[PDB]
Amino acid sequence: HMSIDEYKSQANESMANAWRIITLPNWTVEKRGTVRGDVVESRKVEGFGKVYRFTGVVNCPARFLYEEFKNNLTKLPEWNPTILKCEIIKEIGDGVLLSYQVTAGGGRGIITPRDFVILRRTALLSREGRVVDDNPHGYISSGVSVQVPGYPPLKEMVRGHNKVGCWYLQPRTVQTPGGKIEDQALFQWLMCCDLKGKIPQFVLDVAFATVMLDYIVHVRKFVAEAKARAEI
Repeated sequence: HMSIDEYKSQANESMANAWRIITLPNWTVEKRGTVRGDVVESRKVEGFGKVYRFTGVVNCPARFLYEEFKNNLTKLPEWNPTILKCEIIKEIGDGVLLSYQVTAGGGRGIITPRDFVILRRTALLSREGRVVDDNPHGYISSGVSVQVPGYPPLKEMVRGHNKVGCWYLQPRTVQTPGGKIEDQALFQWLMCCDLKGKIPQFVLDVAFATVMLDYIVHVRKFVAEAKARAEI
């Protein structure tokens, strides 16, 4: 039964944790994607255990992806087949909200369908991770699992635990092979899921990398559709 100070405090702490972790040095390569520079990396973080990070380029402005992810969270099932449901429980100000989601199982059948109760904070950040009003170095949306009365674990579904995650977007402007000057986004996603298995870290690591690579396909299709329809 948390107060709004307590929710905001946890969201702020979670956002700072995800920003701190996503910008750590010295990651290990788990798996590379099809497209040059797409990668899933891991490392050990004290307090959290093994964290995964995706890094790839998305051919749209960082703002466009920020606004979609931030404002259009309930529409995630519409272009992402892995999200079966997305409901906003409560928006509590300063970019903080509570959400409910049901995720599909991984393509390996290692990660089963599960549901989530997530506390989020979306913000514009500076390069040293301070919240700014404009001219962002990067855009963040952090997630941590919490308990909300009215959203108990279902007997029919595993209640997943997000210990820390985020997606993080950094604007780029590139020169195409044609010589056009075009905005692109460096896209990073942090994942650190408290899985109830005794599954080898061996197999967890492949299953997690696969999920991460599988997601970026759907992000790119969403972007390419959006460019076909002249929206960017």
